[PDB]
Amino acid sequence: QQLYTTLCIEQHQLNKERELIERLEDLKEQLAPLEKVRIEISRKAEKRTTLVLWG
Amino acid sequence: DDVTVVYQNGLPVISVRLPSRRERCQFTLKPISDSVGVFLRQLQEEDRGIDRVAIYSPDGVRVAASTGIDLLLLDDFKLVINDLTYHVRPPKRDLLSHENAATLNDVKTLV
Amino acid sequence: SPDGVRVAASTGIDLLLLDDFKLVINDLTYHVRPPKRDLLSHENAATLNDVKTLV
Amino acid sequence: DDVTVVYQNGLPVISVRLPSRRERCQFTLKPISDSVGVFLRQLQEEDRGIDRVAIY
Amino acid sequence: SPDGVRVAASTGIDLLLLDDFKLVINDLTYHVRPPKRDLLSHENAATLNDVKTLV
Repeated sequence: QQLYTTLCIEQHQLNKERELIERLEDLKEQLAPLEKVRIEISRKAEKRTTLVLWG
Repeated sequence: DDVTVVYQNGLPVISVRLPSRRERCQFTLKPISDSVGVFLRQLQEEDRGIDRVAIYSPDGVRVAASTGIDLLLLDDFKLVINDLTYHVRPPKRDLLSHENAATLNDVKTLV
Repeated sequence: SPDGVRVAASTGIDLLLLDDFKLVINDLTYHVRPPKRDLLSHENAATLNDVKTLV
Repeated sequence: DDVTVVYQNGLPVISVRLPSRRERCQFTLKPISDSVGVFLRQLQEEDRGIDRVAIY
Repeated sequence: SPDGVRVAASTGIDLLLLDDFKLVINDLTYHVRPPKRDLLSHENAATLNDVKTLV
């Protein structure tokens, strides 16, 4: 098994590399609509926190 | 005209003259994950006037569409487009000798 | 291409954005020079260093 | 190469050269039942590299 | 199989190439005879001594 693994490990970790890059650039485009909604909730929640800190 | 293969950024780039539109198109190919069939259907979907396309070894036999392209690009081949056999001669690489490659082949088939 | 041959409509954009290129719109040819990158996928053809690290 | 229109058996036969194989091809036209656009449709059916056709 | 029974389509290729077989394409039966290694001197410590000598 250790002799077979080293024969088939560098062509495996290129398929996994390109599959990771493709899943990363899919997850970023699936996240990017939710990000602009998330920033506008963390802008009211920080203005309501500076009202407490100044009061 | 002719079919040329040059290496750019470690990647093969094949420049083919197409029958219908008669301009030199260019196909850059990934040497591990692509196949013969991927290149053939990129040729076939490129200009639509190609009804038969095939790739033959220089001793007459044809390579299959599931053969990887790094196995294809070691020797010459013949690209049959629709009537015409263009003879393609890729650039030779830095390789193993013929006595070391048989030893590595025997190790790979003995494991 | 920079040399003047047409680029096929099936090549990926990561393979296109390695070098610079031309974009021909119907009267004017916008030469495009993208910024140079280092690497995204460590993938290329075979090398003698690969077989020397395999043995 | 020219485009030749001759008459055989009372029907016109037009012999035009197709681009993707560069061999001629003869089309038999029917002067009453057929139109121009069906002749251009047959001309695009015989060879798929004839994306642009016109007749003036 | 050379005895005449069919080989199901989930059998791996590596199990198939350990013996002869017959390939029927339309009506012609081609008797395929793969180049097989020995099974008498295939004691695994000797095959590992062949892999050790070659590497």
